[PDB]
Amino acid sequence: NQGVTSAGAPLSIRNNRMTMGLNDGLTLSGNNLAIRLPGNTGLNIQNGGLQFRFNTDQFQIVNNNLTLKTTVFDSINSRIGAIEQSYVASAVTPLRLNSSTKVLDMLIDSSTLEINSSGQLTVRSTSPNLRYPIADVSGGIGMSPNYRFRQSMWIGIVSYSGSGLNWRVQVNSDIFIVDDYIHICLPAFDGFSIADGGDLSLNFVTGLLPPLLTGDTEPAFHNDVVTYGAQTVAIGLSSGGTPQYMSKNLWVEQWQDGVLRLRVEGGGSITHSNSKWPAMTVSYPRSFT
Amino acid sequence: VLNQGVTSAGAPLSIRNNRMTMGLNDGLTLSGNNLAIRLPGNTGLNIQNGGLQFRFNTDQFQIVNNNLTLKTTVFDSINSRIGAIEQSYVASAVTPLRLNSSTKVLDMLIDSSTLEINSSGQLTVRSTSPNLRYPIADVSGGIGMSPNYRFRQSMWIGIVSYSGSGLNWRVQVNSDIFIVDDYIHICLPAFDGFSIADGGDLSLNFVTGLLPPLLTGDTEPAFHNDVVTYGAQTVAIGLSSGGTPQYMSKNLWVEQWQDGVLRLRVEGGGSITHSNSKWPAMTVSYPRSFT
Amino acid sequence: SGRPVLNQGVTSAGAPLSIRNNRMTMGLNDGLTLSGNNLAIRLPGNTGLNIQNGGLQFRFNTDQFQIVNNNLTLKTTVFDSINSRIGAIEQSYVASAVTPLRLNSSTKVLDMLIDSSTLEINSSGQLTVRSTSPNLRYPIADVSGGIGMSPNYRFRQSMWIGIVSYSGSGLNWRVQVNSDIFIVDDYIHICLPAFDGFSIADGGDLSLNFVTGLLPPLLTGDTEPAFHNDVVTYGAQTVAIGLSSGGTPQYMSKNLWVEQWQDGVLRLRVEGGGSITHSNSKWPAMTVSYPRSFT
Ligand SMILES: CC(=O)N[C@H]1[C@H]([C@H](O)[C@H](O)CO)O[C@@](OC[C@H]2O[C@@H](O[C@H]3[C@H](O)[C@@H](O)[C@H](O)O[C@@H]3CO)[C@H](O)[C@@H](O)[C@H]2O)(C(=O)O)C[C@@H]1O
Ligand SMILES: CC(=O)N[C@H]1[C@H]([C@H](O)[C@H](O)CO)O[C@@](OC[C@H]2O[C@@H](O[C@H]3[C@H](O)[C@@H](O)[C@H](O)O[C@@H]3CO)[C@H](O)[C@@H](O)[C@H]2O)(C(=O)O)C[C@@H]1O
Ligand SMILES: CC(=O)N[C@H]1[C@H]([C@H](O)[C@H](O)CO)O[C@@](O)(C(=O)O)C[C@@H]1O
Repeated sequence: NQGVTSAGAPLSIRNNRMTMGLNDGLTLSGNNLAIRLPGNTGLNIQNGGLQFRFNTDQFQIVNNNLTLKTTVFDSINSRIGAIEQSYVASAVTPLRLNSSTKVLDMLIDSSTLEINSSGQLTVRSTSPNLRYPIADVSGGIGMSPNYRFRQSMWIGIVSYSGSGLNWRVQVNSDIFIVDDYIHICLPAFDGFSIADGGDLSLNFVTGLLPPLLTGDTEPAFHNDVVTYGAQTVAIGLSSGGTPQYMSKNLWVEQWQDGVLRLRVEGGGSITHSNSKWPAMTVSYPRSFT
Repeated sequence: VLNQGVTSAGAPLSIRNNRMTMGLNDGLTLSGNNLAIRLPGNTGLNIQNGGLQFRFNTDQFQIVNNNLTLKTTVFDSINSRIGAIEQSYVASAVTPLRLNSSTKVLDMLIDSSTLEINSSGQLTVRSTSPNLRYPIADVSGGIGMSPNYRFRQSMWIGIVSYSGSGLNWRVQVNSDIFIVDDYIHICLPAFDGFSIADGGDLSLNFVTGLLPPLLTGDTEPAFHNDVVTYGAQTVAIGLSSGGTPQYMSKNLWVEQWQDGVLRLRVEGGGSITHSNSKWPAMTVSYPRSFT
Repeated sequence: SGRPVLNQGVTSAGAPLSIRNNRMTMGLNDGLTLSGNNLAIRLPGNTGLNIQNGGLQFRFNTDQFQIVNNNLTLKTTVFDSINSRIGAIEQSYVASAVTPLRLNSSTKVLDMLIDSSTLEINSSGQLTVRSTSPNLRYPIADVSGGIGMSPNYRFRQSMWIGIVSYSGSGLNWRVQVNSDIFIVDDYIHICLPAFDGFSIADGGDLSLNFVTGLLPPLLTGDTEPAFHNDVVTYGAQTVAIGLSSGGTPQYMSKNLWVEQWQDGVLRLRVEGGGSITHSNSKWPAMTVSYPRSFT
């Protein structure tokens, strides 16, 4: 009576002695009841009770809720802003970016453009299209030396004919071709009687020195009839005595089938049986393709 | 003799009618006969390993000095994905390249006058034509020498006039004209004229009579209006009083061109009295003015 | 029971229970406390722990955290604003380039490699072809922007002032002449004026000494024929020469041609045409032409 004879859990009595039942998590510390916190799991008895512990840089409490400090992601939100601000996502032709290989390259026309051995871009050097007499003269565009000067020779027959007089003669003659003119340089020669008027004929069908050809003696006026290069020449006329020199008019009259005709006329005449012709050069513009 | 023992108690203990009971707030509860800590729900707390513990995802968190902390591996992915981009990526383009740091679009600046993007999208040079100057010209597809420069033919139908020591007279003639490279050639026919002086000038009047497309200017010499002694040659002219002509060797040359009139000098070589002259054919040549 | 004192009620307790002066009390460490008259858990401050929903619970931001198998775990929606921004760059981005394109992995700059002898960057920042002057060999040349024919090849005038010499069978003598020289295309023209000389023979040589007398920009070598020093019969023509001994001249026709050029002396042949005795010659003006050598 007035004593204590029974007790409600977690108190219990045995033989006048009271003890207390504890689950895990409650324990004895010195003489006192305490919360038991095995290990280090962020819980601790500190500042007068039970508290939770968290790295101060990574976490914080807001209205007593565990929260993440925003300064956690700063290094990430920066390293990505440092890109979104400027980077290449697409490329326009001639550029092409393979979104998968992360590889960019360029579309060049191989015909016009190429890459240096030094990895540079440069224009394909193309040989220019040239028509004779324009040609590659030692590296550059120039003038074919062959157009400017070509030397040959003619060994052939010169035929005179004028109102019923006829004779031939063999001559040896230099030929020069220079730009658009040809020059036949006839030596002096002897022949027979000439008429007041007549034709002198150079037969190029035979006798030109290779690689020259009969067609190479065709005038630019082809086979028209002309009075081209009209000049005055002097011819010794005689009957075996001292020749008398007669002035005569000579010109290029017409070219036909590789035979060039020169007219020889004017000056009045004289009975004679032999003629002493001088050297005469004959020039005319030459045919081309 | 007696001992009644415990007769009173302090909180959280109390005693009523011989029975002692213990008061509990929230968070403290009876498990069986044992006092226990109450953990409602699943908030991360738990009774384990002998007592109260906190439970955390062991890949995302760890305990350092008994403080909750993020594992660095939690970020490992992020740091390598970003690093794999950092080490090599395009941030800026320099001309002719251009980066639009907004639309993330890269292209290229070109000069369309010389360069173009072809049909298939490649980069071709603009196939053009070389700047040529007459007499150089496009000869059927290539850079060549213009045919009109190499040979052009025309005609002159007009008056040659003679003048010398009071003698004056005119003759109508027609002549082929050949222009070849930088020279002109006028091909005069033999003709009949009148008395001549020892010295005198024969004049060709190109002011009219040239046949299209030739014009008077086309007969100007490269030495223009200068006085010269060009192409000096020897010509034989027949002098007569109506009888058999005597042929005098005279000296002829191109003297001067003036306002579309070409003047030739005819001089030297002796003289007789006469009233009629017989001129041979003469071809007159000189270098041509060019623009 | 012969036990002096018979205990009734509770006469002893164990820790954390204690009796003092017949009262019983319970010792409490930090973390356990009284609220009203009840045993209670003390949670100083705000560390995320709280008594609520009937007992002890932990509190976390419901956006950033969640519980799984009763474990604190990171929500996914907290990393999603990052895995997207990144996934959005991983798709389309340049990691490397091929020439003429070149990327500096350090400066993160993309440039273009160009050969500057063929390509330029105009004043607009455009890639354009450098207008290159092509290889031209005289007489082909730059004629006001175009590929044309050099005016100096088409025509040049100058002058020779020097000595003409006659030689033939003991006969010999010289004269000073002033002559024009015209160079047209591949020909040279020497326009000799009329001069007076002395005794000529049936055949002989007229020599023009070009070693001096040429007016700049001309040089002795510019008078070398295309056929160099060959002996030729070039441009043979007929000239009339007045011969006399004081009184009335007789005009003799002779044959002249260019025969040979050698060491700056052009030699003309003069022969043919019959002969008379005489001490004076009147030469006409005579023009002389031949193809000119070239480089
Ligand atoms: C988070 C933490 O520190 N957890 C420890 C825990 C708690 O402090 C108590 O459980 C709360 O009542 O104690 C543990 O050790 C119990 C023994 O501690 C011994 O000394 C310890 C002391 O408890 C620690 O706080 C201190 O940091 O280190 C000391 C080392 O001497 C006492 O001497 C002994 O009587 C016991 O009470 C436990 O298991 O409960 C260990 C936890 O790490
Ligand atoms: C994290 C967790 O399990 N939380 C539960 C919670 C805790 O286990 C206790 O608070 C620890 O003391 O208990 C809850 O259930 C209350 C009843 O539990 C009964 O014992 C259970 C116990 O819940 C389990 O944890 C244990 O493993 O099994 C025991 C046997 O059933 C008690 O016997 C009863 O008196 C109550 O305490 C609670 O709501 O508090 C359930 C929580 O989810
Ligand atoms: C997280 C939280 O709410 N903690 C509070 C607790 C609880 O109210 C009781 O301890 C539960 O019984 O304790 C205080 O009274 C205290 O010691 O100052 C206030 C403190 O802020």
